[PDB]
Amino acid sequence: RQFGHLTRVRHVITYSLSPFEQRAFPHYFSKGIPNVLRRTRACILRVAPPFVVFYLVYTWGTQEFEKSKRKNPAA
Amino acid sequence: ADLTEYLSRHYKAPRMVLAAAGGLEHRQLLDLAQKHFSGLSGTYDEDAVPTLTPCRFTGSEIRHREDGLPLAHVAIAVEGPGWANPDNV
Repeated sequence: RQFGHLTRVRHVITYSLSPFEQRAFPHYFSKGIPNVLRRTRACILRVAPPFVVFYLVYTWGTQEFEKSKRKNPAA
Repeated sequence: ADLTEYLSRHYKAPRMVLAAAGGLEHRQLLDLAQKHFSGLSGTYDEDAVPTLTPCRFTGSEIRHREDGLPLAHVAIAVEGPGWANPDNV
């Protein structure tokens, strides 16, 4: 793949500014923190119900291990 | 009205130059300018004086992607030195 024959684009103006006259972290603790909280909102409903189900099965597995290796009969 | 404001605020006597080049003497030109340009201006509308501001050169790129054209134009530019400095020359 070379660089220049990818597609045909009209009707587009791209503005952009130099790296120097703009700053490093514009409103970093002002917008990036609601940014990451919104990103976490978009996922955890469909990320966590695997992991907590795994977790309860893990607790139950160790539970069955201990209560079925330690038996306490009647004798 | 805005035209008349612009005409009023920028067609003023001291800033502007009448200059001739050719086969003619300075006395003739001075006398004709005395007989015609006596009476244009010299005072602003309540001292609303236009004044220069030495602005700032940003440095950036604007790229207008428009592929239905035969050739591509690039202009690259940096700071201007000014006038009176010899770095001009």
